[PDB]
Formats: sequence, structure tokens, C-alpha cells
Amino acid sequence: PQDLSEALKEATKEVRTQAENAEFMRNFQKGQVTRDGFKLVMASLYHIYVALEEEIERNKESPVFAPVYFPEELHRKAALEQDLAFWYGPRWQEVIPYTPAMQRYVKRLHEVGRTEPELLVAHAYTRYLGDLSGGQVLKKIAQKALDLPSSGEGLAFFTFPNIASATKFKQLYRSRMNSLEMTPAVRQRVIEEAKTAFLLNIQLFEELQELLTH
Amino acid sequence: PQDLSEALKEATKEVRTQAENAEFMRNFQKGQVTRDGFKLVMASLYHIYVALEEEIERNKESPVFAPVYFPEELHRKAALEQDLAFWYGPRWQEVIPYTPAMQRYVKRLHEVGRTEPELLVAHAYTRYLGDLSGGQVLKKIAQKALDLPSSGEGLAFFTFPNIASATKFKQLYRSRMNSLEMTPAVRQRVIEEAKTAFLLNIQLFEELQELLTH
Ligand code: HEM
Ligand code: HEM
Repeated sequence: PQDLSEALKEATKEVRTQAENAEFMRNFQKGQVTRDGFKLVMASLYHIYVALEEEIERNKESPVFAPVYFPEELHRKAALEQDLAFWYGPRWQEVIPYTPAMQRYVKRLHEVGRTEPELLVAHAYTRYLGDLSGGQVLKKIAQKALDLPSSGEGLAFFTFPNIASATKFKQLYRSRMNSLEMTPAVRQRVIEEAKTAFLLNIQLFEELQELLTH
Repeated sequence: PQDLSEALKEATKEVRTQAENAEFMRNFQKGQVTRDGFKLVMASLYHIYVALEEEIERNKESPVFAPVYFPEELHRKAALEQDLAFWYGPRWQEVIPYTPAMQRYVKRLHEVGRTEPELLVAHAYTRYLGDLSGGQVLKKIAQKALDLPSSGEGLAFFTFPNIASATKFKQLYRSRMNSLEMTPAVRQRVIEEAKTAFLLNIQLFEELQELLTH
């Protein structure tokens, strides 16, 4: 389609289904998820969102990203910090895993930010809009399954306190995405990078699932 | 005493006891606290920490604050945002109170930041170190009392995920405070401002208590 947002949606439909039908995620959806499992994804999200947001900050003033820069509304690093402190204790920093699939994702994010900032929007879209749209569904699953203490922390990641309405925000985001001017060369690269992002996720889930069964 | 940290501790002992004597806080300590009550302090903390951190950012490079600037370790705005979203729902932004005692506190903070940045450390000390040292306790009280859902959010404020050890951090903070070079003129102004900060708190508790009994 003409609009980037639509083109991304449709171009990635295959990999997104593959991504949502990864075993780990399938079991997540069906309600089967363990504490160790949850601790792992949260640790992954941290590494990922640290890298992503590091590179967003690097390129926030560039024309190729500035229009989709919404720091207050989207930033996840902090909430992840809050959550990991809960899940892993005060020395979470030192004791959280950093598996090869996490490195591979972190690595790509940095190579994009440093040398292809024009593609960064692919990852921003993939992650933020994804987690926004599939958050609140995951979240509910997690609390029923993980049978948590009434300690009032652990799931901050699944709430974007500065976005009153998701639907309004998604539209505004898409609008801004589609405002981005780019050559057809770049546009296809961006579409591919989005597929890449889904794969990096897919392989990460395969990796986590492998670890959890051993 | 010679060291600012000690001079502040001893100079404010009266007001601090008065502050911890306040009915609202007394009832908090002895376990008696309601949802409406809790929602109110959390809303206050938001307004306060927004103003404080706004002014910290304004003056972080100044000699009169830079040495006690620990953004990652201390910042509370975000966690408060997470918590209010939980306590007040997605439109917390629009529906949280902003009473006169909150305005009075917010007002002072901005007056200090804009025209007496040298005193800002009084408020930083009062708030951050206070909440740090009294946190894990108020947290526990709050969860037993408020009987909250296992929803994994609501109490992020009471956790500083980037401070592995409180005791180590308090020392480092005090060290930095005491490093700050200032004239005796300023030093007394700072000591007074700290007393001010405690009062602003005291009056706020009196105000909240008044509201809660109608
Ligand atoms: C159990 C896991 C997941 C669930 C239950 C889930 C659920 C959903 C739901 C219900 C939507 C709404 C469809 C729409 O309005 O477009 C959605 C959209 C989306 N999800 Fe997921 N999702 C999951 C995992 C993922 C993952 C892992 C990613 C990416 C790494 C992702 C990326 C997206 C994106 C980008 C959209 C928006 C598509 C668009 O409108 O452009 N999701 N998700
Ligand atoms: C509301 C305003 C309050 C402020 C501004 C405040 C401030 C402070 C400060 C600045 C310190 C120690 C810093 C120093 O060494 O001088 C402190 C210590 C402490 N506060 Fe509070 N506080 C407040 C309320 C409370 C409440 C309600 C409790 C309830 C249990 C509490 C419990 C403590 C405890 C246990 C300490 C001991 C830490 C220590 O001295 O080793 N505080 N407070």
C-alpha cells in the first residue's frame, strides 16, 4: 500500500503470525508461563529497550526519526528497571542473563542506530506499537498465571502511564510514520528491517524455550 | 556540626519529629490508612517530584547542585506516573487533585529552582533521602493495609531500582552534600530551606487529613 504503516502491516503479516505462534508465545497465550520464563522475557525486553532507546536518543533530531520521537509517551527503560528490581532483587543489574539471542538483537539495534538511522523506525514500530497493542492482553494472562504477591510492582512494563488512549496514540504514531519522507530504496529497506525485527524476536523465543526445557 | 549533612540532621530534628508526629503519618505508621488517603499522597508526591525534578534538570550543571545530581539513581517522576495510572486509571492525568497545599509546595520548589538554586539541595535531601530511608517500611504498611490486587503495579514509587544498596548510596550522597562549597550565609539559608521543606510537608498532611475527615 501507499502508506508506510499499511505497507509494514501487510508486509510483515507472515512473520508476525510466525512470531505470535512461536511456542513460547503460544504457551503464553494459552496461559502456560512460568516465573523463570517470565523473568527471562523481562530480562530480554530490558536489554532490547535499553539498546533501542539509546539509539533513539542518538538520532532524535534527525529528519529520519524526529517525527516519531515520543519519549514521554513510550520510553520503557525505566519501567523495565522497576520490574527487574522486583523480579531479580536489588542486584538485578549484575545477575540478569544476557544470552546470545539477546546480544544478536541488541547488536542489530546498535548497528542500525549507528550506521542506518533511517531504518530505526522499523524497530520502533515493531516494538512500541506491538507491545502497546498486545499489552493489556499479555499482562492479564501474566497475573492470572504467575499468581503474584500483592506487592504492587513487577508489571509496570505493560502500562504506558503517559498514553491516555492507546487507539488515539496508535493513529498519531502511524500518521507520523507516514509523514516520513523517504526514497523507494529506503522504504523497502525499512520494510525488510521490520521483517528482520520480527525474526530477531522469533529466534529469541526459540532460544528461551530451549533454555526453559533442559 | 561541621558537615552539612550533620548540621541538617540536627537542625531539623524538631520539625522532622513534628512531621512524623503529624496525624496522617501517625495513622500511616500505626497501620491506619485508606485508599482515598493513599491516592492523595501519591498524587501529592507526583506534583512535588515533578516540580523538584524539573528544577533539578534546570540546574544540574551548576556548581551549587551538580555534585548531588544522581538522575538514574533517584528520579521518581516516572514511577509515580506508573503508579498513578494504576491508582487513578488511564486518565489519571486529568482527574488527580491539586489542592492548595500541593500548589504551595510546588510553588516553593519552582521559586527555589528559578531564583535560589543554591538551596535546591535542601529539598533534594529532604525528599530523596527521606523517601529512601523511610520507603521499604511505608511500602510494607501500605500493602498489608490496602489489601490490593495482585496486579503487579501501584507501589513502584517505593523502589529505586538503580540503587543496589541504600546505605552505600546515602553515604555517597552525604559525602557529595558535604563536598558542596558554600558561604556561611548560604549554609544557614540552606538549613532554613530544609526546615521550610519539612513545614511544607507538615501543612500538606494537615490539609490531607482535613480532607479525609468530612
Ligand atoms: C502473546 C503475544 C502477543 C499477543 C497476544 C499479541 C496481540 C496483538 C493484538 C491483539 C494486536 C492488535 C491487532 C491490530 O490492531 O493491528 C497486535 C498488534 C501488533 N502486534 Fe502483537 N501480540 C503479541 C506478540 C507480538 C510480538 C512479539 C510483536 C513484535 C515483536 C508484536 C507486534 C505487533 C504489532 C507491530 C502490532 C500492530 C500491527 C499494526 O497495526 O500495524 N506482537 N498484537
Ligand atoms: C513525609 C515527610 C518525611 C520526610 C521529609 C522524611 C525525611 C527523613 C529524612 C531526611 C531522614 C533521614 C536523613 C537523615 O539522616 O537526617 C528520615 C529518616 C527516617 N524516616 Fe523519615 N521522613 C518523612 C516521613 C516518614 C514516615 C511517615 C516514616 C514512617 C515509618 C519515616 C520513617 C523514617 C525512618 C525509619 C527513618 C530512619 C532512617 C535513619 O535515620 O537511619 N519517615 N526521614
